[PDB]
Amino acid sequence: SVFDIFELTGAARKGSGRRLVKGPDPSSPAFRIEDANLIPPVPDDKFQDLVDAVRTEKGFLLLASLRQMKKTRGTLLALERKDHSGQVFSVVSNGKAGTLDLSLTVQGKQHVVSVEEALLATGQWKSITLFVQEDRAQLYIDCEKMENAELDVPIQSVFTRDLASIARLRIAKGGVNDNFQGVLQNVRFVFGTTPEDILRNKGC
Amino acid sequence: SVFDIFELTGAARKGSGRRLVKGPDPSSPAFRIEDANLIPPVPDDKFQDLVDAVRTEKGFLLLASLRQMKKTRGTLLALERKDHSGQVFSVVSNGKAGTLDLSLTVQGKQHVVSVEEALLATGQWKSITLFVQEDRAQLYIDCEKMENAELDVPIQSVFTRDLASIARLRIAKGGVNDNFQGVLQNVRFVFGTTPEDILRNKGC
Repeated sequence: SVFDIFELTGAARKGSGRRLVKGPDPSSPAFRIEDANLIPPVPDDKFQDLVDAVRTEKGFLLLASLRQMKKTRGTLLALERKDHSGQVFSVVSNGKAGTLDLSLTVQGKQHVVSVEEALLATGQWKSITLFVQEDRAQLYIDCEKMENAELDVPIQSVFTRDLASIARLRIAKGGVNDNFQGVLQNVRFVFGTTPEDILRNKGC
Repeated sequence: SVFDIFELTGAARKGSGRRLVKGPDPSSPAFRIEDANLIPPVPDDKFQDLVDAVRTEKGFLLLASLRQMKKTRGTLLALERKDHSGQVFSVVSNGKAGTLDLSLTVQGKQHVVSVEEALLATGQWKSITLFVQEDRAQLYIDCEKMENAELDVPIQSVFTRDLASIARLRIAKGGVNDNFQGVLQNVRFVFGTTPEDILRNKGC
């Protein structure tokens, strides 16, 4: 029902890619990224559960609290091929374009869509609620007007049955100079819940 | 019933005397001390509650997980006079003597007792359970033989009705070069519970 990515990676391990810091959630640890390459990937079996949940729902709700350096491109999370030939999926807070970029690669074909009006790199804590279902993307920043975008392919087409055997979930690690610069907290995949239910318990 | 000192001080505040790190308790934050002087004292009202609990019980059970530099003297916690003329109470892991020193000052008269056979400064995580009642002190390190010591005065005689108005609870801050050097976690005063109940749920 709820997959906190940092928890899964076991992210809290002494000084391996990040510094444990303060977050807007007094009850959870926040990580200031230092070397995303060192933050361990989500374990295969623990990733396999996410895959199935996504496949059951034909989508997911992703929540995240972030504090990102201005005008930078930071990968929130990505699915990288075990062979290292690239990524099959990624979510990037693009501070250069003022967007949240969603990339999906379906056997060679990579498709990228930008959710416009998404300034998440304003050096302060921001919280996002991204709802994805089939080929539809809905984004809510804090308590603001929702932004929408269409995927050229259904999200589940990326989350194949065997995905965990050929790819792994990484957090804060990008492709071309896209590692996340800043602080991340409660990056979680929530299932069996629509976006309204969530914003309903943030001042709105 | 339970007073976690770091929580009370609001100890978790961005980089004010300590670095948030890993502890043997996966569910709680551990603090590596950097400048105890900057770790805020326990708020008066929140301290007033501790005082009354101690006064009701005529003692307390103190628990603590610590990782202390070898052969150093580190104050785990202390009650310092608001006027700055000294301490009225202190608990010191004395790595030089291999003891846990308990100091109590009752109007000028300072009394110090050492709980012998207490090597807590062996550079590794150690956990302590100190039970104090009236003038009796009992210490249990991890799951080891208990050590005992007698106080020249009842513990409640230090915890007067008005103590919170003339003194404040500090953590990791000592008197004569006694700041704690290392990492501290779950330093808590537990009430309405005897020591056995505690060790009963650590492998012993």
